[PDB]
Amino acid sequence: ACPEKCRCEGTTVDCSNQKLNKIPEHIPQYTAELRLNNNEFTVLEATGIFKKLPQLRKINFSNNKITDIEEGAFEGASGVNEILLTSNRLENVQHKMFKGLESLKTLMLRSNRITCVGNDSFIGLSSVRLLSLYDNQITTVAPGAFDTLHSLSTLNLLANPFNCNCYLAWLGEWLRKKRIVTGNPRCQKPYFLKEIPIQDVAIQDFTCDD
Ligand SMILES: *[C@@H]1O[C@H](CO)[C@@H](O)[C@H](O)[C@H]1NC(C)=O
Repeated sequence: ACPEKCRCEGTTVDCSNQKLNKIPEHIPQYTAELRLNNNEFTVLEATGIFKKLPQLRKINFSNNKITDIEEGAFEGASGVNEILLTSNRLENVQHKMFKGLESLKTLMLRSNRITCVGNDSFIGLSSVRLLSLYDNQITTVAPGAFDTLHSLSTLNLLANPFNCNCYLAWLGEWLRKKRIVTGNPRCQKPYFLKEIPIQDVAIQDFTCDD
């Protein structure tokens, strides 16, 4: 039976535009797509309702105002292929956020507020083949931040204020060596390299200034 604020058409449970804080009460066991987008979520809490939703393959959190995800917001979600977090307020990532997503193939993180990627912001997501970081606020990327992601084929870096200082030298190399679609991200600082693709800059000009 359909949860109160939602709409249940086939195997999709739609809980769009409902001014919602918390995931609705009795999500039917059969469900395959849970839509939570366009609500007002602030923080995703540890839930374990995903433990008994073995059919769920997609979850939509687009267009909320999520600042944090607690470890185990996704406990037992071994089935899901894609979670959409596009348009939210995440300020960074930690693998802890995604404990439980054993099969995740798609992670949309587009249009959040992530200021940097960590040497293990994405540890353990060995199955994702598309990760979008488009339109965030990323300044650098620690070395090997991506080495973990063995399945990765499309990584959208575009629309971030990359600082091409000595700290981002390595990303240049990585980009030109890993045959992986990125869109061709461009340097935003320092002034003399603005709007030049990262991968293009000579090893000599990455020079964080003393
Ligand atoms: C990145 O390298 C390892 C691998 O995850 C990690 O333990 C370490 O904290 C990171 N390096 C530094 C210097 O923070």
